Amino acid sequence: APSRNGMVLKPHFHKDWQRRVATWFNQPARKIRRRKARQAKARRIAPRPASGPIRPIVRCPTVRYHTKVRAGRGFSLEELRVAGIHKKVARTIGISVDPRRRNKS
Amino acid sequence: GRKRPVPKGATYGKPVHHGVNQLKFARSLQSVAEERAGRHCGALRVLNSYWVGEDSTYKFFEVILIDPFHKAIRRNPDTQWITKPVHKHREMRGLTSAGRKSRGLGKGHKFHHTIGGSRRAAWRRRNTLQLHRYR
Amino acid sequence: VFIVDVKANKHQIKQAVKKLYDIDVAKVNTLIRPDGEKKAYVRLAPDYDALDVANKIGII
Amino acid sequence: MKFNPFVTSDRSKNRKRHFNAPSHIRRKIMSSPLSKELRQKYNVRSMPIRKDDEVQVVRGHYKGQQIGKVVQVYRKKYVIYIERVQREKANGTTVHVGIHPSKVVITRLKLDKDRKKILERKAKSRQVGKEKGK
Amino acid sequence: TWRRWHRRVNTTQKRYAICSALAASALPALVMSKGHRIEEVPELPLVVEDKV
Amino acid sequence: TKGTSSFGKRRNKTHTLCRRCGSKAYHLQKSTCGKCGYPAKRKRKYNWSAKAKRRNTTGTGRMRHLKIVYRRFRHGFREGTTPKPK
Amino acid sequence: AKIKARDLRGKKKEELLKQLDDLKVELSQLRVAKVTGGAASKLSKIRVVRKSIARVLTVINQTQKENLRKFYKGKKYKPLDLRPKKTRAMRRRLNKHEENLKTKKQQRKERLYPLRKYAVKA
Amino acid sequence: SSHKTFRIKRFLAKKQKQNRPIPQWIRMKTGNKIRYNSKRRHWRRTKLGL
RNA sequence: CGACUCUUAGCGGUGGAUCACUCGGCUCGUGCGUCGAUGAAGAACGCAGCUAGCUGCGAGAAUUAAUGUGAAUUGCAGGACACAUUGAUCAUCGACACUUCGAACGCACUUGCGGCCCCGGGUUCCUCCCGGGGCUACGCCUGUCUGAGCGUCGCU
RNA sequence: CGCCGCAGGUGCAGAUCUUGGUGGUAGUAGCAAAUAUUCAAACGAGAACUUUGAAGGCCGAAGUGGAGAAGGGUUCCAUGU
RNA sequence: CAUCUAAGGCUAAAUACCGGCACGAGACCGAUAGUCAACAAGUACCGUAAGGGAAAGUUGAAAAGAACUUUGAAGAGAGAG
RNA sequence: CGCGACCUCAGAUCAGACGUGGCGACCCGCUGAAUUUAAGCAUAUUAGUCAGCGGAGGAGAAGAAACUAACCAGGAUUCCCUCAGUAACGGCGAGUGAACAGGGAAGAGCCCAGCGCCGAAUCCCCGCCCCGCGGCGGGGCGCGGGACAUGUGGCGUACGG
Ligand SMILES: [Mg+2]
Ligand SMILES: [Mg+2]
Ligand SMILES: [Mg+2]
Ligand SMILES: [Mg+2]
Ligand SMILES: [Mg+2]
Ligand SMILES: [Mg+2]
Ligand SMILES: [Mg+2]
Ligand SMILES: [Mg+2]
Ligand SMILES: [Mg+2]
Ligand SMILES: [Mg+2]
Ligand SMILES: [Mg+2]
Ligand SMILES: [Mg+2]
Ligand SMILES: [Mg+2]
Ligand SMILES: [Mg+2]
Ligand SMILES: [Mg+2]
Ligand SMILES: [Mg+2]
Ligand SMILES: [Mg+2]
Ligand SMILES: [Mg+2]
Ligand SMILES: [Mg+2]
Ligand SMILES: [Mg+2]
Ligand SMILES: [Mg+2]
Ligand SMILES: [Mg+2]
Ligand SMILES: [Mg+2]
Ligand SMILES: [Mg+2]
Ligand SMILES: [Mg+2]
Ligand SMILES: [Mg+2]
Ligand SMILES: [Mg+2]
Ligand SMILES: [Mg+2]
Ligand SMILES: [Mg+2]
Ligand SMILES: [Mg+2]
Ligand SMILES: [Mg+2]
Ligand SMILES: [Mg+2]
Ligand SMILES: [Mg+2]
Ligand SMILES: [Mg+2]
Ligand SMILES: [Zn+2]
Repeated sequence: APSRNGMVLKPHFHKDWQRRVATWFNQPARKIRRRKARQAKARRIAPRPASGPIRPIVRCPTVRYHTKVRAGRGFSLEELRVAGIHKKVARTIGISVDPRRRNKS
Repeated sequence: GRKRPVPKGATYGKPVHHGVNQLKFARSLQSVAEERAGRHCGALRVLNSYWVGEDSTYKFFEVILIDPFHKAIRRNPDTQWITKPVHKHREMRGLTSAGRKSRGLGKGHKFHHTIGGSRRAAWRRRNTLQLHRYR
Repeated sequence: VFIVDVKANKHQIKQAVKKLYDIDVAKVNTLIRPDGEKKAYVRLAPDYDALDVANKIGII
Repeated sequence: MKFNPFVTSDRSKNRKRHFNAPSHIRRKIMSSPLSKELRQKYNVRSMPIRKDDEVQVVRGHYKGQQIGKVVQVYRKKYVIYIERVQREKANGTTVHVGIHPSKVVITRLKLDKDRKKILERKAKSRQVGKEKGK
Repeated sequence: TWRRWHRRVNTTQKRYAICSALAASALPALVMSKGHRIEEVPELPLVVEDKV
Repeated sequence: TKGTSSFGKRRNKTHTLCRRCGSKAYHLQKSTCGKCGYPAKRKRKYNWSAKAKRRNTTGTGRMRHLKIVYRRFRHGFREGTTPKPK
Repeated sequence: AKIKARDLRGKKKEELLKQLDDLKVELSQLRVAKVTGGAASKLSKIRVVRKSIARVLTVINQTQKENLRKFYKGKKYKPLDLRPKKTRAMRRRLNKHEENLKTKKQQRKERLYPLRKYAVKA
Repeated sequence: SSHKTFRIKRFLAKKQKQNRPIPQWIRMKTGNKIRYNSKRRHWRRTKLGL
C-alpha cells in the first residue's frame, strides 16, 4: 500500500532475479588479465604498433553527432585505389580495410 | 502440426494452455528429417538437405551426409572443418541451414530476439542483474 | 581335502592334483563353504594312500 | 616477508602439510643442528638425522654433555630414541623417551657414501651464497 | 555476496584527506599524540638526502 | 485386517539386486531397475533429485581410470618413453 | 638371498619360467606352512616370495612386449594394445600432416601477400 | 531358504566375513581413534538388505 | 529427641553448557580445463603374517618395473638391506599388468546354454571327451567377394 | 583487555518454539490369556528357573510330534566367559 | 529515392563456468556453528522401492596407561607407584 | 536362350575405420507448467522460467549485412557503460519492455555451387623399394584395382571476375 506522497514505482523483481545476479568481484583480475594479454601481444609484434592498424577518419552517422569525427573500421576501396595501394597488400602493411564502405563526399 | 501429447486431451491448468490441436512444432519438417537421419547415422555428419517430393501425409527430403573419417574427406582441405569434434550432430543443435531458420538468426530490426547468439543468450543477458562492485 | 579356487571345476581339480603331487585320483566332490571358498574332497586311487601323500606334502 | 604467490602461509594448511608429510620429507623436517666443531669442520649448519649418530640433548629434562648414540628414528611420532636417554616404567623395565631431533646437536656423523655427498652439496651452496654476498 | 562491500569516495574528498593528513604530520602535538616517540628528532618534517 | 495381521503375508520379494548399480531396486516382475533402469542403455537420472544425483555422480566411487588420466594430463599423455636410466 | 629384476633380465624365457615355477612351489609350501601352524619366519617369507613371483612375471611380460613392439616396428597394422593409448578424443584428431597442409589457393595467397614486419615513425 | 543362487550365496559370504570384531592390536596403533566395530550386525537385530 | 520438608553454604554425584584449541567448512580469486569399444562412470567380488571398517590394489592383487631420494617401516613378530659386484623407505610414475557385471558386445541372466578356428592330454589324429588360446553384438562409411531382379539394354 | 573509530549472523521466559539433559509422578502402574508343580543329588562362590534321577501332570496323531516350501543367513555344532 | 543482395558453407580475440584437476586468499563459522558430513558420512539406520539420512572432536610434553601388597569369584575397593 | 554391360537392391564373423555410454557448472536445439501477483479471477503475470528430452567444447552459440540509418552518413560477430525503466506492449490494470546512435574490450577475414576455360589436370585403396616412424609422412614404380563426365581438381565469388 502506498503511504502519502511518493513516486509510483515498478520494480522488476517479480521474476526470480536471485538466480541470475552478475557479481563483479573478478573485475580487477579481469583488468590484470587484459593488461597482461595486451603486454604479451605488443611484445610479440615488436616494431609494429601495439594498438593496431591505422583506422580511417570517419564522421558520425546521426544528426546528434554528425559534427564530430571518430575512427572508422577501415579505409575504403576507393581510398586505397587513389592512394595507389593494393587492397591485398594494405592489410599486410598494417592498414585496416573496410570493403563494405562507400564514399559519398 | 504437432498435437500436444496429453491423455484424453486434458491439460490441467488455465484455459490459455488448453489447446491440443492447431499447435505447431517450432522446427520445420526438413530439420526433423535431418535430425532423424543424423540420429540413425550418428557415425556421419549432416551437411544439408533438400526437398524432393510430397503428398498429403508425407514429405520427402534427401539429406547429405559426410563420413568424417574417410581419407578423401580428412586429407582434403575446405572439408576438414566438418571433421572437427565441435561439428558433431549439428542437426540436433540446429546448425544446418534448415535448423538455423527456426532460430530466428539474422541481422536487422526483425531479429532483436537473438542478439548475443540465441534467444536464450539474449534473454539471459537482458534478465541478469549486473551488480557492480561500486554502487 | 583342499581349498581350491572358486572357479576351478572338478576336471581342473583332478588334473591339477594329479600333476602337482604326481598321484592318481578316483573322484572329486565339490562344495562351496558358507564363507565363499570352494572346498574339494579328492578320493585317491586305492593303490595310492592319502596318509603318506599328506606326509610328503607336509600337512600331517 | 614472504612474496611467492604459490607458497601458502595459512596456519591450518601448513599444519596439514606438516602432519601429513610423506616419510622422505619427514626426514628433512627431522633435521638437527651440528655441534660447533662440526659446523667448523664442515661449512654446514644443520643436518638431517640418522640411525647411528651421536648427539646430546640441549632442552628438557635430559640436558647434559653426555654423548648418546641414536638407536631409533621414529618418524611417525617425529621423535628419536637415544641410548641412555631412557626412563624406567612401573613394572621394572625401561623404555626410551621420545625427543624431537631439533632439541639435540649432532656431535659425530655416521659417515658413508651419501652423507659426504650431502655435506658437499650443502657446503658448496653456502660458499656460492657467501661469494655472491661479497 | 551481493552486499556492496565497496564504497566510492569523491576524488576531491580523497585529495582533501591526503592534504589534511600531510598537514597533520607536520605538527609535533599530533604526531606525539599518536605516540611516535619524536623527542630527539631534530626537525619534525624530517627530510634526508637522496643518498638513502 | 489392514494392520498387523496383513503384515504376516509379505514373503515374496518384489525388487532384487540389480547387476548394474548394485541396488536392490531391480523389479523382478517388470525386469527394470528402479534406480538405474538397467535394461535401458542410459542411466536413470533426474534433476529434481540433486541429492540422489550426488549419491552416484562421478567420484563417489573409485575412478580407477580417471585418477590415472588426471595424473597423465599433467605430463601431457606421454607414452612409449621412459626416464633416463642410471 | 633376494631376487632382483635388475639382473633377472639377461636370461632366456625358459630358465625364467623355471625360476617362476620354483617360486610358485615355494609359495605353495609356504601356504601349507601357514595353515599348519608353521612359524613366524615361514609366515613372513610369503610376502617376499609373492613379490619375487611378481618381479619374474613383470620381466617376462616386459620382454615379450618389447619383442612384439620390435616385430611390429615399421608395419602398417599393429595390435590395438600396441597402438598409442593417449585418449579416445585425442586419437581421433587430424595428424600433423593433415593439420598443416593447406589449399593451393591458400598457398598462392601466402606466396603473394606475406605478412610484412613494419613500424611507424613517431 | 535352502534353495539359493550363487550370487546370493556370495553376497551372504561377504556379509558373514564382514561381521566380526576388530583385532586386539589395532588399539595399540598410533592415532587409532577406533573404539570397537561400529558396523557389527546381528541377524535377529538388523535384517540384511537382500 | 528425632523423621519429613524448606532455605543457604561446603563437598561429592548426574549432565556436558561455557572458555580455549582446529589436518573442517563457506565465500572469493587464479591457472589449466583432460572420460569411453585400445572398454568409461558406476557396481560386485576378492588381495595383508597377524586386518572388520576407512584407504590402497586387481589373481603380479595395502601392489611389479623404472627414475629421484637415501636408512628405514613400526601395534607385535619375522626378515632382508657391505647403502659400490648398487639400495630400506617414501615420492614421482613414462614400462608392464589390470577378476566379474556394466554403452557391455555369442544367446540369456534372481538360471545357464552354444557355434567356428588352432594347440596340448586321454586318444595314439580320426574324431569323441578334458584343458588352453582366438573369434562369434548393433548401426554405419569406403572397398572386396558372392549374388537377385518378365528393371533398361546389347550380342546370340 | 582498556581507549578512538569501523562492521555486525550483537542481547531471550515465552513462540502446543528446535536440540540436549533432568525431575515430580514413582520404588507407583504393572511383570494375572492357553490347569502344575514337587523331592533328592551334581557342578558351582552363589540354585525356584542349569543338569541327572525319582514322582505328579499337559499337548492327546486336524499334537506343544516328525519333516519341507517361501523368508531368515550361520541362528547349525563343539568349547570357554 | 536510399540501402543491401535472401533461400550454401568456414572462421581466432574480447565473453561464460555453483561440475573436474591444482592452487592462493578472507573484517566469514568455530563443533546444536560452518557443507548432511572436522570423526570407518552419503556411514549407521529406515522404507519393497523411488528415496530419507543422523549422532559422533579434545588424557598427557612423554604412556610415564598404575608395578607390587591386600578383601572379594569378579565387578569394584584400600594401600602403593 | 545362354552370355555380357549398366541400374536398383541383398548378404558376409569379408579388409580397414567410425558411432553408442558418462559428466553436464558454463553452452546449443526443443518441450514446457503451476504455486505466486493482480488484494477475487479467466487475458495478463510468474515464464519461454522449474521440471522433461536431445547434442557438444574448453569455451559454446554467433559472425562477415537480403544491416543500421536518413546523416556533412556509418559498416562482421561477441562483451562492458549508456540509451532506459525509455519507445512500445498491457482486463492500457497489475505488470512487462527492447533497439539505433556515442564511448570502450577485442579486432581478421574468407570459401563453394553456378557462369566459363584447362586432353579428369582430381581423389581413394592395394602391392614393391628407399628415407622417416611419432600422432603415420614423404619420394619413386605398378598395361594394380577403384571413385568420377548424373562432374574430381586448378583459376575464380559480388570487395566484380
Ligand atoms: Mg514517504
Ligand atoms: Mg583496441
Ligand atoms: Mg554339488
Ligand atoms: Mg577452389
Ligand atoms: Mg554371534
Ligand atoms: Mg556439583
Ligand atoms: Mg619398486
Ligand atoms: Mg530360468
Ligand atoms: Mg531383364
Ligand atoms: Mg541473530
Ligand atoms: Mg532459554
Ligand atoms: Mg541464548
Ligand atoms: Mg517476551
Ligand atoms: Mg503394583
Ligand atoms: Mg503378578
Ligand atoms: Mg495324565
Ligand atoms: Mg491329556
Ligand atoms: Mg514342528
Ligand atoms: Mg547353537
Ligand atoms: Mg562445545
Ligand atoms: Mg555440524
Ligand atoms: Mg557383575
Ligand atoms: Mg570384417
Ligand atoms: Mg490473486
Ligand atoms: Mg490475497
Ligand atoms: Mg484464490
Ligand atoms: Mg495466464
Ligand atoms: Mg531444466
Ligand atoms: Mg550423449
Ligand atoms: Mg564456434
Ligand atoms: Mg558458425
Ligand atoms: Mg515476458
Ligand atoms: Mg567444379
Ligand atoms: Mg557477401
Ligand atoms: Zn540398477
